[PDB]
Amino acid sequence: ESVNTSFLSPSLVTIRDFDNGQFAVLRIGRTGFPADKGDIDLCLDKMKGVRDAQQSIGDDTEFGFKGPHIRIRCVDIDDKHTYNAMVYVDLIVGTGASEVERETAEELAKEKLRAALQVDIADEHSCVTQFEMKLREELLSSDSFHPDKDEYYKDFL
Amino acid sequence: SVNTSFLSPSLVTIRDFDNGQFAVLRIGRTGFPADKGDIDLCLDKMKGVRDAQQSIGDDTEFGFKGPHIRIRCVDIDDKHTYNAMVYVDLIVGTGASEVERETAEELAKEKLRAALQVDIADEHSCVTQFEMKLREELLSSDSFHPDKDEYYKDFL
Amino acid sequence: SVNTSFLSPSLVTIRDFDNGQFAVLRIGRTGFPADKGDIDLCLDKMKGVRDAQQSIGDDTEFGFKGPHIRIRCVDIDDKHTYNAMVYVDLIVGTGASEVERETAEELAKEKLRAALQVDIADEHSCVTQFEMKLREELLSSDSFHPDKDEYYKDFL
Repeated sequence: ESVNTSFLSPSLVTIRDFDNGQFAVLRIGRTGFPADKGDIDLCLDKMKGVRDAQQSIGDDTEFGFKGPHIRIRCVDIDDKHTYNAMVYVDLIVGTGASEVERETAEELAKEKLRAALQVDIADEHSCVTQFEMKLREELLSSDSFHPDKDEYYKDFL
Repeated sequence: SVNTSFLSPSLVTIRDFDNGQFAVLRIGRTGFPADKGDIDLCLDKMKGVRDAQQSIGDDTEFGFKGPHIRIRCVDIDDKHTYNAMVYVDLIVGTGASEVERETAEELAKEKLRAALQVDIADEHSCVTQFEMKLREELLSSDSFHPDKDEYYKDFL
Repeated sequence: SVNTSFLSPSLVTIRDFDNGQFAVLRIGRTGFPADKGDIDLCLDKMKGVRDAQQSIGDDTEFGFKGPHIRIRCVDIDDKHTYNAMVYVDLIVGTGASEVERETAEELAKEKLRAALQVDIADEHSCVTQFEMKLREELLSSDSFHPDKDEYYKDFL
């Protein structure tokens, strides 16, 4: 199966997309209500928005890719009064990036994400989306590096 | 329609999307790994609980005054024989007299005994009992859902 | 026939119903997310273990006196090259002589070296090692199961 979904509890779901090489945590944080098919589909759409934002910034498949990487971590849904989501993403730049190259990657990425995630508007799920972007630096050529290392999800599990 | 996950050999989460239910399957006494039969059993007890519910009243209709009968956990004892303890919540609105509460419990207990086939060997040769926890909630609140995660704390 | 769940990106439970097995897959050294190849690798090591089991004796035979060889965990190291550590349990009848244990232990170790392709690159280009834990249980006790949940505590 291309996507493997698991309930750790009614309101905490792991979603591993093999085909696209992504991993996200789904949380129904505010209400603690059980995740439904709609919530998971919403999460899949935001996972797609992030990999599409990544594709706009540069192809992360090419060998020697110099970054940045934009990676989804968690979609936290607030379904108490209205339908809202907070998407947590990591921006990963190379340890060898200069002050300006970082400020540049950060602004470009935020622009792409505001568009792809439909920030501050209601989307095709009638969900209004916001995001938070954590910044990381890593030696991108290191054998120790993977854009979705398990460590990067500790906040959410 | 149904998503099943093994948190450990003996602890399984079962999310039924179609019927909007969630149950924890636990093989409590022995700690033996859950097999397809145990999952089938859990699914059939989930069906029994929602059947009991519909017998008390449709929980789909807006305005539904309650009460809610919700499955939480199916604990299987497969040591010598095949037994199951089904943990359910009976959820009553906070605006309900004590006469109404006990009256709703009794009506609940009676529907569960029939639907879960309590004290008899069922289609899976399983002998079933249940334990029912009483909760009161403002059914109309935006912060209420019959299967809120907090209701599962004791089984996860 | 197989149920796979991600507890985290690098920790997967795998329940094989048809062959009655359970294993924890972890990408220990790197913490990298498990991919389809890693899971397929785990399934191959699970198969190696049950083939080793059939070598030592049909565990599906009634009154099966033992021993049991059971997979617990496959820990993948994919940092520089592709390697796997397979954690297994050897379970002997609690009433066996020192020499009968010794014989069981060396026969399982040999069948496993072969079945898990120890020290050589396998069909997934992975180089495997294993680690064996010794157990004894009353194999006829109703409280006994080769894959009891207690046996995976080190890994979950």
